[PDB]
Amino acid sequence: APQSITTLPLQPDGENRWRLPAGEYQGQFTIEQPMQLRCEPGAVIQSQGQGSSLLISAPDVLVEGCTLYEWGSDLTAMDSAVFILPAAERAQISNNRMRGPGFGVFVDGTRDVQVIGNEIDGDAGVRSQDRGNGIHLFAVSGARVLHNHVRNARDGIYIDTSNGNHLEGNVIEDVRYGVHYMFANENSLIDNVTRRTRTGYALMQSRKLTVTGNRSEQDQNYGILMNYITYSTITGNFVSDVQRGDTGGDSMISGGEGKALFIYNSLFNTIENNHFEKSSLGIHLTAGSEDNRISGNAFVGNQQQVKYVASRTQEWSVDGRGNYWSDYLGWDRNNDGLGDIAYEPNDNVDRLLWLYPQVRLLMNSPSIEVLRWVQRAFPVIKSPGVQDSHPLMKLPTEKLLT
Amino acid sequence: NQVWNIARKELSDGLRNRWLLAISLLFAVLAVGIAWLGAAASSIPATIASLASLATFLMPLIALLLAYDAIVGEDEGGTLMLLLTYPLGRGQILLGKFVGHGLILALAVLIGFGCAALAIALLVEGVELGMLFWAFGRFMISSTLLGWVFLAFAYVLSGKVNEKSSAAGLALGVWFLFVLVFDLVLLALLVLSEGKFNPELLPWLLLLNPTDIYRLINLSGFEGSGSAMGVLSLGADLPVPAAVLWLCLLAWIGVSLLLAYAIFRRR
Amino acid sequence: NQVWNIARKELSDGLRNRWLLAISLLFAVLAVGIAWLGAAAIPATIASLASLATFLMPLIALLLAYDAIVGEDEGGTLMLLLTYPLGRGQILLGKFVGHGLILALAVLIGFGCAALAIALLVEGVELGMLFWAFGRFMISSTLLGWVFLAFAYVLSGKVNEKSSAAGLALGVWFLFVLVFDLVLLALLVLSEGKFNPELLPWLLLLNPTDIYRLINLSLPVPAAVLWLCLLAWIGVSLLLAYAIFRRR
Amino acid sequence: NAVEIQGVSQRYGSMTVLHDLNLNLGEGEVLGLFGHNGAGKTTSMKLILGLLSPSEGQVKVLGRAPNDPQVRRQLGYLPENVTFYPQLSGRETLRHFARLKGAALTQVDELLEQVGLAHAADRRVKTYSKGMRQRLGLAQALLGEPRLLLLDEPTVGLDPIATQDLYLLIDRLRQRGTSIILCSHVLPGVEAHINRAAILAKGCLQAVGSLSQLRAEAGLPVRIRASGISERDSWLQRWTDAGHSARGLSESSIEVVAVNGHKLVLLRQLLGEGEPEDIEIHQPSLEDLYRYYMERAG
Amino acid sequence: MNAVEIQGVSQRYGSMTVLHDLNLNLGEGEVLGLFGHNGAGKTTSMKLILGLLSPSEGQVKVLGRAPNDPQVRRQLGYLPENVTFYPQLSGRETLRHFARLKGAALTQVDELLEQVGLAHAADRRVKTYSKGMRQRLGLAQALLGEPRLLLLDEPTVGLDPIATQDLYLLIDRLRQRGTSIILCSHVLPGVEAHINRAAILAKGCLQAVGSLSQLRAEAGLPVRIRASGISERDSWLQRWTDAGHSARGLSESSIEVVAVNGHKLVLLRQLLGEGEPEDIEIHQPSLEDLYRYYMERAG
Ligand SMILES: [Mg+2]
Repeated sequence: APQSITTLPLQPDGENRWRLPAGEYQGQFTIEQPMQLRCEPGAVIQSQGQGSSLLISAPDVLVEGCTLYEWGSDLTAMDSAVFILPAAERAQISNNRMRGPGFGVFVDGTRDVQVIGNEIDGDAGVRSQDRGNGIHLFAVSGARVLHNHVRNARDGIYIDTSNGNHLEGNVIEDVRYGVHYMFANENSLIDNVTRRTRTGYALMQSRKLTVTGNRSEQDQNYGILMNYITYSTITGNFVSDVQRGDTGGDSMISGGEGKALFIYNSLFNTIENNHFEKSSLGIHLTAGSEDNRISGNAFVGNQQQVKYVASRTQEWSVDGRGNYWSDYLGWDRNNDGLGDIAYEPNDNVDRLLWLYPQVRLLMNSPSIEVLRWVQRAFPVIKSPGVQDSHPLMKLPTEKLLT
Repeated sequence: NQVWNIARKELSDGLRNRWLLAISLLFAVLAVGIAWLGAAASSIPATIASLASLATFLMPLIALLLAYDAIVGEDEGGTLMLLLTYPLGRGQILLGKFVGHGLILALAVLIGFGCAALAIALLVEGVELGMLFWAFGRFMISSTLLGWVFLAFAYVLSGKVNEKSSAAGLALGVWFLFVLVFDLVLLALLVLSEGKFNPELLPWLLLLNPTDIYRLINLSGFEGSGSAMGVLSLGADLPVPAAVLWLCLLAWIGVSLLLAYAIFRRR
Repeated sequence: NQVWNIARKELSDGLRNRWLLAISLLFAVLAVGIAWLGAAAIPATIASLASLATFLMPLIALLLAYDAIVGEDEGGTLMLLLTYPLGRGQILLGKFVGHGLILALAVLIGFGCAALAIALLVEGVELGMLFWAFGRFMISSTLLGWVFLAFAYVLSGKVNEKSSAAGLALGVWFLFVLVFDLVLLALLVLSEGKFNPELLPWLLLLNPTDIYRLINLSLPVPAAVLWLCLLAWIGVSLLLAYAIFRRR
Repeated sequence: NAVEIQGVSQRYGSMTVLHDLNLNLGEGEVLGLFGHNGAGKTTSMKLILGLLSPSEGQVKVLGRAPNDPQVRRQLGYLPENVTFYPQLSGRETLRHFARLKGAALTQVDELLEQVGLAHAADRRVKTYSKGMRQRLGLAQALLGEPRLLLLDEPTVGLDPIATQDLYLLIDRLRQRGTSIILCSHVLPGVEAHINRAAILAKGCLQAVGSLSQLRAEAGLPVRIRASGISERDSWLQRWTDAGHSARGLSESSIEVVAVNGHKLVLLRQLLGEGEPEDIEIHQPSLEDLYRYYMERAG
Repeated sequence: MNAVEIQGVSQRYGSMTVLHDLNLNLGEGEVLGLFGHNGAGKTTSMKLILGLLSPSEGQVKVLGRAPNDPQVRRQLGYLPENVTFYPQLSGRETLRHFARLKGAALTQVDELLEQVGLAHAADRRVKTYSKGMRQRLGLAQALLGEPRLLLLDEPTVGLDPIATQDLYLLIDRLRQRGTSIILCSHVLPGVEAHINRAAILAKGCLQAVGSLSQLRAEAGLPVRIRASGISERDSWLQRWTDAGHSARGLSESSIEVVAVNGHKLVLLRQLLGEGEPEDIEIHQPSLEDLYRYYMERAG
């Protein structure tokens, strides 16, 4: 494992700023001094397949323009491409290309680290169980990770107990999990795009975080999975075409029929102005997760809008404004945006199918069509469900389809 | 009086109809089952809107089972031409049939909503018996009036036809039109226009359907939500008070009985 | 053959039935109105057409043939027809041919205008899949209707009056369409410790409407047994109707 | 004078179904209308019952208007086909007709025993035969001293013992001072008990009067069979004298026929000479009279 | 050849026999009248001639063979009582239906529709037919082909009597050709001029079988003599009621006299020679009086 001064850096400016010329290189490298090194686009720093390629241990390091290739795969010894120590405060990792079977950006104990504009192509042959994380963040306060492009890693952007950090505008393609959250209290993430992923957003046990403007295009079996999130904010997310599938490992989640949003034991959070489009399940509301502000979303094109296996009533409109539903066959007499009759998304026969899957054979029967009409005529047999007084008549998310 | 002597027949002939006593006990075994399920689900505006929908499906059904063969069932039976050679009029053998079949519906709903009150006063402990008597007294003296509309509807379609097999086709046609087609024509007019056809005319179209005037009377105090009502939520936009809704139900009797008498006078 | 000479009567008498032509027009109107809301708004609309033809094709069959035997007994022509060179088998099987081609025509006006409303309002429907999914639909709707035709011959030969035949034809329609599946659901939601739900896909074979829907949703059994189980509902109930008709 | 129809020409839609009939009726006579089952007879039946208004002419049932309540208590109508009320009983149906007409309620017992129906009283009318319903259909017609009957084919579907006893019941009423109209179609057998037939065809009342007045005014031949005389050859020689036809059958069985112009001196030779065994003398009956008046009217 | 040979059958339902020891025999050209009450006495014998029942202890040889063969029922008409046909079919299409079943040619339909007098009302619905019009239709299906045997169960009910004489003119057209029929009727005046031999039977058994000559000869019945247009019974009734033979005083100028037709029959005959009435009908004891005698001979 050589050092960065053992390379041939041509200095452009004498303020600890370096510039590596075009040409391939070899082996691991380690930063122990605050060197703001840049690189030409032909600086292919190609490791041999072992160790962390660019270890950083000094504060204020502006890594820029490198092109990393083929580092290690020992996930226990953390064979990363860019390892960043806790003493390496305010590191900038700008506009880099990475190709290797381990961790892309492993940081831990860091403050104000900036992982901006990188392209991290993970793997092609590994079974999405040893590919390593794209942008791993381990208990960092102050981080600023923006507009990267992670492809084919294992579980995308993993975040473990990191308090204050923004995730703005980064594209995540063909990975197991898109963005993983573990105990990340007071977080934030804006405008991210996740494509063709076995879970679009894993939000596990992290409170007080802001999930805003994010996009999920053609992901598998879990659009946004929220486990045990409290006092959060879900405003403007676009979850599109969550098809069925399986994660392949079944470690922390299970296989699903395709859910655009899965709320598991999340008590208080505001879920407004979202767009859940063309999935099998629009939103799954578990029995432990009640009394949270769910108002203003757009449940369009889903084969089943809400799954709520309970008998407790659940109003879905705060301040008198509800959600837009595509199958809402209602009218609007007084010309406001709201509908006039309330919308119950679930029947009693729509919850016998969840309790007993053998009722799917009886789903075309006239007696079931009688039983759908008996509930609309006799509301005593209607179990108290997941209704919303004043649902919306027009689409509120006219901008999220762009 | 001659109007009671032919009412005493139909009171003793309708109660021997085995098809009546099946669907008048079915009205009793459902009004106990709704009021027991309405007590176990404790709510109050849902057990009123379901009972008013129960008597929408059955009190026109008992009325049209009774009186579809009142005029044409006597004409092809030979006993109508005989009855005009008795000291009677055509107005006395129709009003007598209306009194005679009307006391059956006054007894078919006193059995039905009568056991519904004892399945509430003996089930929910500590309920207000004054609030129970007023709401279910309003169910008794208005499901008769809904029954008397379809009783007077059946005299219109019996005097017009001349064969009882075609009267059963029309009695099934009037039961389908006023109960679950006019509620669906008004729904499909509201869905396909998105409530922008007429913002002032459409609540007044509830008065052209006596099952909807019946539902608007019993849902006067226990309004509650809107999705239990459905197309009956337009009655909140009706500026008429509750007393006028009684009079539009009585005007559906008297217009369709004078129509029933003017048809029968030129039989 | 005299099995056709009495079938030409039931064609000529069935096509002038005012009760049938009201329902057969209403069957053809509602088959367009389901196809209108299935194209502008294909397994989702061929299932909604299956729920329509499960309501009305038993109702069309029971309106035709509730007075086939006992309607001729009240008219006195049944006693006349047995003195003709005619067995009791040829009257029943000849009525089954005559009433059978009526609702074999009522699906050609019913689904012949419903498949016309799909093939001319999708514009790119790929009609090779249409004429095989609707060819399986028009054939299986006749075979569902021929069960309740043969059910109507069972109740006609048993009763002695026409008024109690309509009380059983309404009773068979209520029991076999929407009471048998409600007691299948009541065996699920009220009994769970001693009711194996894996046995319940086999209990649909005791109900000809349930066998009708399973060949419009394509399941432990294959498809070809269900065709031979739908034809067995015709062949047993016609044999039951012939055994009842020989005991008048 | 019970029924005085005078000058009535009942029309509707310019079809003119009745045409200028002048039909009186006595206080004790038994009239019989013998038209077809068409608008000729049944329109005249409706005018006496008062359920039709007489266009162009008046009808005076019992000296009053035929639609007043005080005359319809004194009428009795037996309609053609009455399956009355198939869920009601026998006594309760007749009690229902008793309270309508104003008859005293004690008549309902002694009419269901007078007519042979006490064995089937308190039983439902759907369990009645067609003959038993006409028995009920007579029992409401006799309700509360009817001063004008009007039966419309009362002996159809009815046994020969019963229609013999029903005509005994009719002759009980004729001496009791009422009038009966027999709208019928079973004309062989009814001609013994009526007093004046009224054959009407195509609206016009063709002929009215008693059976002697009908046979005299319309020349109809009397047929007489004389079987079992001593000889035929010197008796066909006896009857190849007056110019009438004769045919023997077995040994002397000449079925000679008079035109009711030679029949009185015909029989005077039969008794004074010969040993006849079977002589049957058919006067022209009601039906061949009805087969004349229909034939003469076109 | 004997058409119907009921060779001593006794048809029973349970342990009771509703028709006991019936021994009928119809000839080749006769017209038989199966008179009796409306109940199970006549209508069980009427089904045994057809193939609708089987004899419980006997056999019936309809045209010399068993009654339920196809060779019998192609030449065997049957009009039933109270038949209502298919009310949505036409008059002609109903007869075109019955001709195809009995193997008759379709050219015979338009002949029979004018023969019974339905060509004015052919091709109208059966529901807009009168009671006598369906009787004309139900007669017309019985004549299909060349039927050797007819069972006219009440052919005359609801018919105007200008058509019933046409009906009995059709009987004398039929029975001259050799087609022996069976009447099962109730209008007993009128039918006695065309019945060759009546077959009156009581509740269970069979009482009397024979011609109208043989019926009146055995069953000694009073001969009815009616007269008209002559003064009251005080000049007449004290000549017979003191002489052992009755005189039923009927209404005015209609008093009829009965006597036992022995030596007193001529004493009635010398009355009208000297005390001349008009319209003096003298009938033999009719089928109605023979019915009232034999019904009282058995209960
Ligand atoms: Mg609004």
